[PDB]
Amino acid sequence: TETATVTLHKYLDGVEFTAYDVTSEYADAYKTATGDKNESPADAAKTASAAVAKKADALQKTATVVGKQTTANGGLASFANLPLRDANGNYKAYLFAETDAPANITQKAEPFVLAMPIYGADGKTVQKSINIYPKNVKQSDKKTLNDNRSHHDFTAGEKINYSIETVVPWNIANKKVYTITDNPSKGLIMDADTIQIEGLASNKYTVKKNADNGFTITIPAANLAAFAGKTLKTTVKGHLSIEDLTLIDTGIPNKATAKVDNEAHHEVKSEEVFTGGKKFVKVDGSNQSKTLAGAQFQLVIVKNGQVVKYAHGNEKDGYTFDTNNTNVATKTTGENGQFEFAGLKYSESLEAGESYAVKEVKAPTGYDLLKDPVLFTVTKDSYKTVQAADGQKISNTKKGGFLP
Repeated sequence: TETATVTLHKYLDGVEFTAYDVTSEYADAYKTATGDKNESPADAAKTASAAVAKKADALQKTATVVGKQTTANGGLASFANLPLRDANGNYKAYLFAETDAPANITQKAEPFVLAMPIYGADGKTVQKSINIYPKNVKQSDKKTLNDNRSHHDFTAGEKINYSIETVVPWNIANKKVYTITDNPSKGLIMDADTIQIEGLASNKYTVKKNADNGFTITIPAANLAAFAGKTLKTTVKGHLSIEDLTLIDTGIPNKATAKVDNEAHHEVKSEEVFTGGKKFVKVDGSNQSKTLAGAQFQLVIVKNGQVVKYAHGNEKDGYTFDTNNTNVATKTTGENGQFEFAGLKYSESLEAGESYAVKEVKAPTGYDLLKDPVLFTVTKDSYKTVQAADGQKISNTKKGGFLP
């Protein structure tokens, strides 16, 4: 019989709020918050109220609804006679969430948790009627690169992880179609096969690949009933494929646009990814102005001064690495001495103690075959700034003449 009234003030009539019962979840968050401590801390209420608030979306689907009220009379939604206690004298906690609004409303209230009891200004008298002022937040579309590094560099062929987040309006039911159009900048190929959408089975949308190597997701508006006024979470992979060498050491963002019927949302883009390279010149070690033709260099990995891996493929098709010493990515120098490997991730992103190197496997006529591989370093901007003639010199020792 001991109850409290709880009034939410939105700021705007016509906004629905739902009250859910999160007593056990609150309790568990609060037992966590306290631990083996002799008294619960003063701020354990706050800590547990936030921990449960984080799980609002999942709990909206599991937790028992206890009230539902729509704001009227100056933005007031009043939840009356909310019990302070359960049948066994444990104190109730309540999750409040905005669950419907007018179409035009751009700002949604944040879900917040209220555990009973609340005390007045004194800290001693139980409040029998509580007034809450929920904070609003602007939802917005976002595409994000998922890579927990300060440097966003990849070898060609390597998987890149992306997330796409796009808001579903409150009136999604009064709509025909919802489209997510992924447009990757030149160099990045999106892997439509890897698309997943959280809480939305594949039998509820379709996926076409488009000519820019991106894709378009088409979702009938009727299939997104449960996402009204929420954000859709789309994960998808991509990878680099370079058909144009001026893209080496440029930042390549992924991009996506959301559209409800005809009317598009703003475009949004991720952070930029890079691939790298190195340019070389084969020269007489005694006369470096002489470039040498007919050198064959294969791309390897070394650690502890020994060949651990060989490369396979190229900046378009992608590189694999492995202990197989056949069909190795190989280059041949012309008269100008020049060759290059590009589409490689930075040397700093290799595994501990590894380095790239070029092992010679055919020597220019009349020069010695290098006995050991030749280490090199890739970094941001190490391909693009270096003119081919200004490449990393590799020094060959001429074979001498004969005499008795």
